[PDB]
Amino acid sequence: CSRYEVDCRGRGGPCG
Amino acid sequence: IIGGEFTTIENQPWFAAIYRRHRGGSVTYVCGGSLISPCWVISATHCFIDYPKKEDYIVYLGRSRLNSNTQGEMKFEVENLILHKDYSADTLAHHNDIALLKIRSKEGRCAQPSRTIQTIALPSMYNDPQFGTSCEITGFGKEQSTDYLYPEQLKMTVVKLISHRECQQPHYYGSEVTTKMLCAADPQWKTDSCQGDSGGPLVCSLQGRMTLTGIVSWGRGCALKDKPGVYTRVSHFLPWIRSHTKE
Ligand SMILES: *Cc1cc(C*)cc(C*)c1
Ligand SMILES: [N]
Repeated sequence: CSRYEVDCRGRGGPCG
Repeated sequence: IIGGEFTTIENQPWFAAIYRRHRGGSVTYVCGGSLISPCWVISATHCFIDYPKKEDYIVYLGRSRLNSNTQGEMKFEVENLILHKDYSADTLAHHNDIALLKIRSKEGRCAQPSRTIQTIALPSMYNDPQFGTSCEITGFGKEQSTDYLYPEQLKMTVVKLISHRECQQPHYYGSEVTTKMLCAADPQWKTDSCQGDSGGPLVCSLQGRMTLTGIVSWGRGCALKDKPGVYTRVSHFLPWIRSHTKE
């Protein structure tokens, strides 16, 4: 996880 | 998108590809969106809440590839980035997950319709298709939940709307889904939206018009049994959309 994450709060994301 | 098919922007011409510029000048994908009028793209607030400054973002319309330019694409800056002031999440559920982006090219223009760019109609107030209806979703999201890379070509798939009664069953999501959300999934649980597809459209034919029925919002995993995609229910947000897009 970093500033370049795509859709970091999306489904299955680190903060989804 | 899990499953479904590679497509091209001409098949989903309201699809907006939203990117963010980083200090240094590298640009990475953020989320999908939909063109609902010449100057207006709608997406999901969760996509932006970490970095809510309009100057960071770029919007492409008429683009079919993720990290490559395609003919007929047009590039826009974000003149206004409007996040829903009552956005919240729990562990899983996102509430009020809806965002507006006013677009303007460097030449000061809004979108112009072409073979690769078209607006999508909004539904009438509280007007939705009946459950069972087949709808389409599209995006550059992961093709498997476990992948680390994103597809370079746009994908789309078909999913069916699921009744509130069925979606609010305990083995589904229970009371996590509200009247302000829609559930949609594949009967066989093989195709779904995934990380990267957020903010993109759930498009349905409704009163014989292609309509933006939903916005990709949340869900547990991707393409898991009894775990549908959850979509912001657009027809229940017309006053929010209206009160924020006045000319
Ligand atoms: C690394 C990371 C990135 C975002 C956008 C959100 C979280 C929780 C973690
Ligand atoms: N999450």
